[PDB]
Amino acid sequence: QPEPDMITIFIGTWNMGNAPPPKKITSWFLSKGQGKTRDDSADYIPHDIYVIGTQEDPLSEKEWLEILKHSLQEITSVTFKTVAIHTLWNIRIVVLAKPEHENRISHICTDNVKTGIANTLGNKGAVGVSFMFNGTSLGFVNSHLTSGSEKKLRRNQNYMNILRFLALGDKKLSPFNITHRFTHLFWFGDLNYRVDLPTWEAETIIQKIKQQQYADLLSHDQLLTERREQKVFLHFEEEEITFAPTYRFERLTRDKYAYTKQKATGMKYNLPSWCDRVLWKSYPLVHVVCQSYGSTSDIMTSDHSPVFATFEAGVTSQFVSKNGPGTVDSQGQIEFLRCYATLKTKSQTKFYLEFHSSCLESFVKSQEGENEEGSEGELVVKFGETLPKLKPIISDPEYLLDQHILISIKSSDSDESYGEGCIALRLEATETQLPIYTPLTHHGELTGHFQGEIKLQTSQ
Ligand SMILES: Cc1cc(N2CCNCC2)nc(C)n1
Ligand SMILES: Cc1cc(N2CCNCC2)nc(C)n1
Repeated sequence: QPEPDMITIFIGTWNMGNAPPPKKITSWFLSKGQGKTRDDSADYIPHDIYVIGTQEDPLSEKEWLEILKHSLQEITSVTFKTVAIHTLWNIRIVVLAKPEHENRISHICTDNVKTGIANTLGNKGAVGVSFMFNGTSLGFVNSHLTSGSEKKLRRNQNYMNILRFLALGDKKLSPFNITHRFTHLFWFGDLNYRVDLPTWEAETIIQKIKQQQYADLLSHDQLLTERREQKVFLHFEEEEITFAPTYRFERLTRDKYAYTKQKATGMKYNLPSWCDRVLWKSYPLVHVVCQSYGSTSDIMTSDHSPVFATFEAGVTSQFVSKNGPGTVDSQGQIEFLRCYATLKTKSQTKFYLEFHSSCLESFVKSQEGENEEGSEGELVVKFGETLPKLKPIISDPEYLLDQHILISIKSSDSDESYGEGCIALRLEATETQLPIYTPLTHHGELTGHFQGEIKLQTSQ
């Protein structure tokens, strides 16, 4: 029974509007409706992992699990196993997987973050799940961010609190937040970003939706514009949106957008918006391909339509050699040449690096770099040829070329990370000096760059 090198992952996000679902929700898991939809010929083919995010979910975990498992069984004839379920208030995440994966999935972790203070603490935040799938780490975040067209900045703040404080994945990766801890990270939910057009244009927007002319609406989508200006979700991907706005509908039909201000909305307009989103971030040069991104047309119990996205995701096998795990493989080494970090910091402390990777027995601390002034004001930290030679646990190229090195640049004074990034070992050549590069972030914001050269020695 061979270990897979690809799996498919279903991501669902649905704000249920505090209403029980209708009796049939199979269209969601089949990626049928509007947008980038799944071919009919695939309907019986189960995804490897289904990750369901709900917001305003009125069901118990038991009630929702029963509905999900019965849905998937009807579609696939497979009885899925529950990997994890985690609920904060009415925000929920469920992970289901094919039974054949039960002994491929380990290190299952759940957490939540509550966003806001006093007034704004009580119903918004995020839940998440992480685990290993063979040699691949997977993380999943379902967030319900602050609502309202005039709160895009609050949403961006909610994003940064969630990526800082959600404690998923390997805690030995202490300098790294969730945006670096996983081979593949999927972040979805009712992100609540709106189409920022004047209230007076509501009927014009509705017209555009009826014509399936989304271009002039998406050009005003706050998540697309905030992402373009690097205010949120830096280094994440989103598939092109080709489905109608998923909010705000009159219930029991999809024929009407309910946008006008009401006491029940706090006298706020809800112009048709793409509130419900799926984004991802995978390590460099790992296979990840979005195969669907759309909304259902036939599930109408909520003022939101469910969103689906499916992905091909590259996975690696749990590698065993005669040497590693449990020793090094003398035949393997990673060398860094002519490396320098460029930092946006106004601080003058010395900096050192940490290299973290599953291909190492434990992380490696460098010597301090040499600070110089860059020509445009920047701090440049030069490492020269001073960086430690990394000793991977396995030298086999089939293993080593699939690995990644996380880099943190830390202050000598405070041991606080000023920047985090990631370097793929999927090189064009071994035993060859080759350029490497990663942006550096801290709390998910750009703080600099790391670049230089690598020379990778494998047993071939
Ligand atoms: C909690 C956790 C740990 C972990 N690792 C990788 C295997 N060895 C132990 C450390 N990986 C993930 C995704 N989560
Ligand atoms: C034009 C553009 C590109 C981008 N990328 C691309 C490669 N990795 C993820 C980040 N993100 C945005 C918001 N805009």
